[PDB]
Formats: sequence, C-alpha cells, structure tokens
Amino acid sequence: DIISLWDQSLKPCVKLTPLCVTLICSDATVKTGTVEEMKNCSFNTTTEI
Amino acid sequence: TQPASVSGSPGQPITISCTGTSSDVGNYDLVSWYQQHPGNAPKYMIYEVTKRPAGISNRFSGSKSGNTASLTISGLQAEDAADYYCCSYAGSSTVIFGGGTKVTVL
Amino acid sequence: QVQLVQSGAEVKKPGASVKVSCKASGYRFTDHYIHWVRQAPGQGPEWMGWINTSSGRSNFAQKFQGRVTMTRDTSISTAYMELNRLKSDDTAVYYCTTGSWISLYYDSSGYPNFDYWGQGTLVTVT
Amino acid sequence: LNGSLAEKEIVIRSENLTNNAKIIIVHLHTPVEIVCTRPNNNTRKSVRIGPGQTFYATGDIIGDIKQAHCNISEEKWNDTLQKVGIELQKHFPNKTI
Ligand SMILES: *[C@@H]1O[C@H](CO)[C@@H](O[C@@H]2O[C@H](CO)[C@@H](O[C@@H]3O[C@H](CO[C@H]4O[C@H](CO)[C@@H](O)[C@H](O)[C@@H]4O)[C@@H](O)[C@H](O[C@H]4O[C@H](CO)[C@@H](O)[C@H](O)[C@@H]4O[C@H]4O[C@H](CO)[C@@H](O)[C@H](O)[C@@H]4O[C@H]4O[C@H](CO)[C@@H](O)[C@H](O)[C@@H]4O)[C@@H]3O)[C@H](O)[C@H]2NC(C)=O)[C@H](O)[C@H]1NC(C)=O
Ligand SMILES: *[C@@H]1O[C@H](CO)[C@@H](O[C@@H]2O[C@H](CO)[C@@H](O[C@@H]3O[C@H](CO[C@H]4O[C@H](CO)[C@@H](O)[C@H](O)[C@@H]4O)[C@@H](O)[C@H](O[C@H]4O[C@H](CO)[C@@H](O)[C@H](O)[C@@H]4O)[C@@H]3O)[C@H](O)[C@H]2NC(C)=O)[C@H](O)[C@H]1NC(C)=O
Ligand SMILES: *[C@@H]1O[C@H](CO)[C@@H](O[C@@H]2O[C@H](CO)[C@@H](O[C@@H]3O[C@H](CO)[C@@H](O)[C@H](O)[C@@H]3O)[C@H](O)[C@H]2NC(C)=O)[C@H](O)[C@H]1NC(C)=O
Ligand SMILES: *[C@@H]1O[C@H](CO)[C@@H](O[C@@H]2O[C@H](CO)[C@@H](O[C@@H]3O[C@H](CO)[C@@H](O)[C@H](O)[C@@H]3O)[C@H](O)[C@H]2NC(C)=O)[C@H](O)[C@H]1NC(C)=O
Ligand SMILES: *[C@@H]1O[C@H](CO)[C@@H](O[C@@H]2O[C@H](CO)[C@@H](O[C@@H]3O[C@H](CO)[C@@H](O)[C@H](O)[C@@H]3O)[C@H](O)[C@H]2NC(C)=O)[C@H](O)[C@H]1NC(C)=O
Ligand SMILES: *[C@@H]1O[C@H](CO)[C@@H](O)[C@H](O)[C@H]1NC(C)=O
Ligand SMILES: *[C@@H]1O[C@H](CO)[C@@H](O)[C@H](O)[C@H]1NC(C)=O
Repeated sequence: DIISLWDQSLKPCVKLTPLCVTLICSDATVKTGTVEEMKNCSFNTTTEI
Repeated sequence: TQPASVSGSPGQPITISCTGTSSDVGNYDLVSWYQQHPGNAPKYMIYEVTKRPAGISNRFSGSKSGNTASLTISGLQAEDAADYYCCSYAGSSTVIFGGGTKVTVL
Repeated sequence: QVQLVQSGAEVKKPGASVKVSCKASGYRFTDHYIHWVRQAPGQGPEWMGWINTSSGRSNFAQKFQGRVTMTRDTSISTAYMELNRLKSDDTAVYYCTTGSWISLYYDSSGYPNFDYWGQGTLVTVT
Repeated sequence: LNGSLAEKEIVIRSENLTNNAKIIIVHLHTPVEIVCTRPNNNTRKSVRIGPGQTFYATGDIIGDIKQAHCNISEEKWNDTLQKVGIELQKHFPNKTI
C-alpha cells in the first residue's frame, strides 16, 4: 500500500527528462565553510519554444 | 525612526523610543543601544532586548512593545548628554540603525 | 583587554579606492565576527557590512554592492576594507567592530552585538 | 521515530537472537527527544522546462552558511543505552555488550 500510494501520488507530476544534460559546475560556496556541498551548475535548458 | 532630541533635569528618568516596522523590531527582538560622546567612538551598554554587559550599572533599561523599543534612563547625570542610537537586525542578515537622539541634561 | 587598531587618514581625489585595515589584539581573530560601521560627520552611524573571519564569507548592505570588498588574513589577524570609486559624500569615520560569537551550528552573523569598537579612521574626499 | 511506546519495560524482539543476520527491534519505554535542523537560509527559483512545466531548484543562500545537524541529550541517551543493555544482557548472559 505504501509503495502504490507513493507511485500514484508521484504519477501526474513533472518529469525531469529534459534536464539530464551536460552541466558546467564551477563552485558555489565561497570557501570550504562548514560543508561545501553546494555546487553552482549551469546548463542549456529548453524554453516553451 | 527616532526622535531628534530629548531634554531633562538631573535626578529623573527619561525615555528614548525607536519605532520600527514588523520586520525590524516586531519579528526579531534583536535591538541594541549605543551612546556616543562627541569626538569619540560609540559606547556599548545594551546588546539584547533587555540585557546589559559587565561594567554597566542599572542606569539604563531596555524594553520592547509591539513594533517599538524604548530605552529608559533612570536619572540623569552630566555625562549622560551623549548622542544615543538604537540598532537592530533587519531582514536578510542586514543591520540597521536609528539615526540619533541628543540628550540635554539640565 | 582586547583592542582593534585602524589605519590613518586617506586623502585622495574621487574615483580611486581606499583600503582600511583593522588589526585585532587580545583575543582570537577566528572566534568573532567583524562588522564595519560608517558615520558621516553630523550624521548617525550606519552599518556597512560583516565578514565571517573563519571562512572569509562576507555580506554588505543593500546599496554597497558592487563597490565594497572585504578580505582578511588570519595569520597576522587583520581585516581589510576595500572601497572602490569614492565620492565626496564618502568623507566619513570608519569603524571596525567586534560582533557576536562565530558558531558552526547557527547563524549569529546578523546579531548587532557590537562589543569592542576600534579607534576608527577618517576618510576625506576632496 | 514517532512510534508507539511500550507499556512498562523495554521489549527486545527478534526472529531467533542467535542468527546474526536478523534485525533486532528494540522497543523503548521512555521516548528520547531529537531536534533536527538545517540552519542556512535557503531560497527557491523556478526554471521553466517545456510547455507548462517548471522545475524548482536552489537559487541562492542568504546570509552565512552553517551546518545541518541533529541534537540529542547525552545523559538521556546514555541512560537509554544502559537500560537496553540491562534488558539485553539477560538474553546473552555473563557477557559484555
Ligand atoms: C545543537 O547543539 C549544539 C551544541 O550543543 C548547539 O550549539 C551551541 O549553541 C549555543 C546556543 O546558545 C551556543 O552558545 C553560545 O556560546 C557562546 C560561546 O561562549 C561559550 O563558549 C566559550 C568557549 O571558550 C566560553 O569561553 C564562554 O564562557 C561560553 O561558555 C556564548 O558567548 C553565547 O552567549 C552570548 O550570546 C547570547 C546570544 O543572545 C547572549 O544572550 C549571551 O548573553 C552571551 O552574550 C555575551 O557574548 C556576546 C558575544 O560574545 C556579547 O556581545 C554579549 O554582550 C555578552 O557578553 C558577555 O561577556 C562580556 C565580556 O565583557 C560581559 O560584559 C557580558 O556581561 C557578557 O557576560 C551563547 O551562549 C554554543 O556556542 C553552540 N556551540 C557549542 C559548541 O556549544 C546548537 O545551538 C544546538 N542546535 C539546536 C537547534 O538546538
Ligand atoms: C552561479 O552561477 C551563475 C551563472 O553561472 C551566476 O549568475 C550570474 O552572476 C553574474 C555575476 O553577478 C550576473 O552578472 C551580473 O548581472 C547583473 C544583472 O544581470 C543583467 O545584466 C547582465 C549584463 O551585465 C546580463 O548579462 C543579464 O542577462 C541580466 O540582463 C548586472 O547588473 C551585472 O553587471 C554589473 O557587473 C558587470 C561586470 O560583471 C559590469 O560590466 C556592469 O556594468 C555592471 O556593473 C552583472 O553582469 C549574471 O546576471 C548572473 N546570471 C547569469 C544567467 O549569468 C551566479 O552569480 C553564481 N553564484 C551563485 C551564488 O548563484
Ligand atoms: C549552451 O549553448 C551555448 C550556445 O549559446 C554553447 O556555447 C558554445 O559552445 C561551443 C562549444 O560547444 C563554443 O565553440 C567553441 O568556440 C571556440 C572559439 O570561440 C573554439 O576554440 C572551441 O573549440 C569551440 O569550438 C561556442 O563558442 C559557444 N558559444 C556560441 C555562441 O556558440 C554552450 O557550449 C552550451 N552548453 C553549455 C553547457 O553551456
Ligand atoms: C531568509 O531569507 C528570506 C528571503 O530573502 C528573507 O525574507 C525577506 O525578509 C525581508 C524582511 O524580513 C522582506 O523585506 C520586506 O519585504 C516587504 C514586501 O516586499 C516590504 O514591504 C518590507 O518593507 C521589507 O522590505 C523580504 O521581502 C523577504 N523576502 C522574501 C523572498 O520573502 C528572510 O528575512 C530571511 N530570514 C532571516 C532570519 O534572515
Ligand atoms: C535459530 O538458531 C539456532 C542455533 O542453534 C538454529 O538451530 C540449528 O542449531 C544447530 C546447533 O544447535 C546448528 O548446527 C551447527 O552447524 C554448524 C555448521 O554446520 C556447525 O559448525 C555447528 O557445530 C552446529 O552443528 C544449525 O546450523 C542451526 N540451524 C540453522 C538453520 O541455523 C535454528 O535453526 C535457528 N532458527 C530457528 C527458527 O530456530
Ligand atoms: C522470546 O523472543 C525470542 C526472540 O524473539 C525468542 O527466541 C524466544 O523463543 C521467545 N520466547 C517465547 C516464549 O516466545
Ligand atoms: C552469570 O552471572 C550471574 C549473575 O551475575 C551469576 O550468578 C552466574 O554465576 C554467572 N555465571 C557463571 C557461569 O558464573
């Protein structure tokens, strides 16, 4: 029941297929900080056109 | 916002107010008061909404009501004629000030 | 007793840059935030920015962006204020102040607990 | 987390307690409070992908950057581990766990 509820809730939402592209990720956090787990990734997304 | 100046005789309490918005004083109780003699660096005797650091007596007392914060000076002395500024946290990790109140001890 | 030493006067034409140094003594430079306070003469003070002295992360006011950079060196325990493209309204007293306690678990950067104030510097733009 | 508590005693449940590949469900009697937080002020921006679909991601972090963590009381957790050891030493007698 938990598996099927999860799937039928997750069914009509947005699918992230056009986002699987090449990402250019330089850096986001200024220094190491606490944990520098952020990463500033840029890509070429697709518009409505 | 801050009144421009206040005046008072020695031996009586006075009040200096600072009315801010909901984001400045209403959301966060981070308010502070600093006096400054002319030709000198500002002092520091109020840090929290009511607290006082060591080396400061009970002459000054902070309070907060709604969207304003008031400092009450219980009695007035000749050295208590400095310029007083209130200060607060405000929004996206920024800090704002009041502007200035000049105390005229008679 | 802790103490902060600030630089001397800076007299220059508009359009140049000013570096103001602030050297701490008597306590650990890594333990506390450093805030900057600018006060024009005949005018109340104004907060201008803070720096995390442990990781160099800094933030400025809403209208000092694009003109202000803040650096520090933990080896000699000092901080530098670089202001670019000064104007005639930049003639003011600059103060290096010691803020709250730097903690690894909660954000105490914006706390206006300005404990110790430096002697300040005067910047006159003619 | 957030489960039902036992009535009076810590209850140790397992399929065999001699097969080492069987998960032991230990059921406490007194709950232990945990406080979990992510303290850095995070934002959100919406990236339009295709007709009518957006994609929400982290746009910026406002303020300082701190560490996401959780806090438990040390004395209460030590007492809870000690009582679980009390209830567990009677199933493995004359041994230290
Ligand atoms: C999860 O768990 C973790 C770990 O337990 C939590 O992390 C801890 O959270 C604590 C929250 O309070 C935080 O506590 C702070 O500690 C500061 C460090 O001081 C202590 O450590 C040093 C280490 O050497 C000791 O020397 C020192 O004696 C302390 O033991 C304190 O300084 C903080 O107190 C100050 O801030 C509060 C904020 O409002 C003030 O109300 C309070 O009054 C203190 O203010 C003084 O200090 C500030 C700045 O220094 C001054 O501006 C102010 O005027 C006060 O000045 C004092 O000293 C002057 C000196 O002249 C004197 O005149 C005046 O009268 C005052 O006495 C605060 O207590 C822990 O650091 C933090 N980390 C650790 C590792 O424990 C985490 O929060 C938990 N998270 C959740 C979600 O639960
Ligand atoms: C994570 O990575 C992203 C992208 O990799 C970064 O986002 C860019 O950051 C830069 C730097 O701040 C931004 O550039 C600035 O944009 C401001 C407004 O943007 C408009 O104007 C620029 C033209 O300047 C256009 O290209 C843009 O499309 C917008 O129309 C400008 O006001 C800034 O100009 C000022 O600085 C330049 C020098 O850089 C001077 O020449 C100008 O005269 C002026 O003084 C500046 O250009 C950029 O807009 C951001 N977005 C993108 C899509 O590139 C993030 O900053 C980075 N980090 C984090 C934490 O997210
Ligand atoms: C997203 O789309 C942009 C286009 O707006 C891509 O930028 C372009 O990338 C190519 C490489 O894939 C660049 O070509 C390069 O030209 C230089 C000479 O300028 C040459 O030395 C290289 O060997 C290479 O041929 C191109 O200049 C660049 N810009 C434009 C306007 O076409 C970008 O690569 C795409 N992807 C990402 C992740 O941004
Ligand atoms: C965490 O980050 C968020 C995102 O910036 C902060 O929310 C921002 O808070 C400020 C004030 O607290 C808001 O400014 C106010 O905006 C209203 C409406 O525009 C205006 O009438 C006021 O005069 C004031 O300028 C700002 O809009 C708001 N931003 C968002 C996106 O909600 C929040 O304060 C941060 N939290 C902490 C603890 O710093
Ligand atoms: C729960 O655990 C017990 C453990 O005793 C299982 O009973 C069977 O016990 C015998 C010994 O009493 C095990 O035999 C042993 O085999 C090894 C390897 O062949 C040998 O080196 C030993 O000297 C000893 O003879 C036997 O393996 C074990 N059976 C299983 C399936 O583990 C009992 O089956 C377990 N399950 C239940 C539901 O009780
Ligand atoms: C009690 O539980 C243990 C572990 O689940 C089991 O090995 C044992 O046989 C049980 N005893 C009874 C009487 O059910
Ligand atoms: C195991 O411990 C109990 C209580 O500590 C003791 O009575 C018993 O003799 C011990 N077993 C052996 C074999 O010594």
